[PDB]
Amino acid sequence: GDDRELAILATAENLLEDRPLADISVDDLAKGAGISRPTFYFYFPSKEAVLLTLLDRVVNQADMALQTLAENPADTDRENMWRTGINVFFETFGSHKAVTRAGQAARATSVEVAELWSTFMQKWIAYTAAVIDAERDRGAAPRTLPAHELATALNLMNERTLFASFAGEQPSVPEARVLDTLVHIWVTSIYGE
Amino acid sequence: GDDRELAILATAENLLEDRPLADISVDDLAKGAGISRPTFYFYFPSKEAVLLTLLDRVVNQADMALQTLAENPADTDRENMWRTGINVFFETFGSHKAVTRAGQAARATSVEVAELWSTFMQKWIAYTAAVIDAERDRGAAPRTLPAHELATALNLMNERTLFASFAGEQPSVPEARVLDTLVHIWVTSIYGE
Ligand SMILES: O=C(NCC1CCN(c2ncccn2)CC1)N1CCCC1
Ligand SMILES: O=C(NCC1CCN(c2ncccn2)CC1)N1CCCC1
Ligand SMILES: O=C(NCC1CCN(c2ncccn2)CC1)N1CCCC1
Ligand SMILES: O=C(NCC1CCN(c2ncccn2)CC1)N1CCCC1
Repeated sequence: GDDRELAILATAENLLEDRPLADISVDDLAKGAGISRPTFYFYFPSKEAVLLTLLDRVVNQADMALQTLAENPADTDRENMWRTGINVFFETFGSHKAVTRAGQAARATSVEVAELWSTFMQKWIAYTAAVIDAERDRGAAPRTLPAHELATALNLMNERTLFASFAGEQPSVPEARVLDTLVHIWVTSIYGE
Repeated sequence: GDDRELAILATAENLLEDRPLADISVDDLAKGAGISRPTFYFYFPSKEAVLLTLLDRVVNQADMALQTLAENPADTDRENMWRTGINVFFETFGSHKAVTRAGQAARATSVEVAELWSTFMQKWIAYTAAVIDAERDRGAAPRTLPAHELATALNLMNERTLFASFAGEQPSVPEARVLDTLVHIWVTSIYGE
């Protein structure tokens, strides 16, 4: 039941390693899932809905992880606390690079994908800003830029820079160096006078 | 001569204010330029080549401006020196937002557009890194991250954050606040211990 649904999702993620969604047909997905074409259409309306489900699954995994961390602070210094959050993305999206690439390709023209991403970004930006504001209130960080603006730019930086790293874009920070690079810019800009 | 070429480019930029390149036909461009379809094909091979030319023109304008600044340093403090460079983008791409939007949409699937962007980003990243290295050598900045990695992340941040601002994306830093936001993150991360 969910078995055929899971098989379809698995096939799509496997195929997305090799080519883009426009070179993948519903028939390829059904065939990889061991089902016929009209059976496919009972679980999904289109190959784009399959991508949307993969993306929704990845983004919810990252969001649940961050929600765990937020409830269970590490006992370590500030620099390590920001690193542990950024590492959620580095690990979760970094474990699903083909899905990430296809999501980015899609939101060029898909309103559902853009909106899904936006909702989550708003949430994590707000959380980031709430932390920065808490740090200023406790006297740990200086009141420099408006926290929400700062949190928007640092979150967008991470989106773009992790994407380029995972893609191996030229230019890009090597994947082995991207987390230390991001952490340095977050700590200096949040705590720096 | 260049007159009909200039008219075609002008028509394409005007139309790109209203819809994407996929809703624009060669016939629309010719008609707006006052020429026939086969006459269009004498100046350009396709509507995509017209976009590529607009993009090449915008990116060369920004690059020539930065080359002017690099040759003619302002007499002001460090913070203002970085602001003057970032402002080149804010002004040049910000004066051509529809072309910028269409360029971003395109590089989702166009190798020529991706490569053109990449070449220039490499150049400005290298320049940024050379400055950071000069600042460390003169004892004005601390030796923290490798300069080239730092310069890659800060340049990618600007690309993504200015794009979102100019687009009015949700989330995005308002256009009136984006330059001060970027400058703060560049100065703290370059000069911050
Ligand atoms: O790296 C990021 N964001 C990092 C932030 C860091 C702070 N934060 C968080 N920290 C501790 C617990 C829960 N949340 C929210 C996530 N992004 C890449 C794709 C878009 C966002
Ligand atoms: O590039 C990004 N984020 C932006 C894209 C947006 C499209 N898309 C997506 N995914 C889930 C839900 C909705 N949209 C894949 C992510 N990252 C690189 C690694 C960290 C996140
Ligand atoms: O805002 C940026 N980059 C800013 C840098 C700042 C330093 N710099 C420069 N400074 C003084 C003179 C010449 N060059 C090179 C450009 N970007 C947005 C799109 C991609 C790059
Ligand atoms: O988003 C960006 N940059 C990236 C895109 C890349 C596609 N594209 C482009 N343009 C010229 C030459 C090649 N590609 C338009 C720019 N910016 C926002 C304002 C500052 C630059």
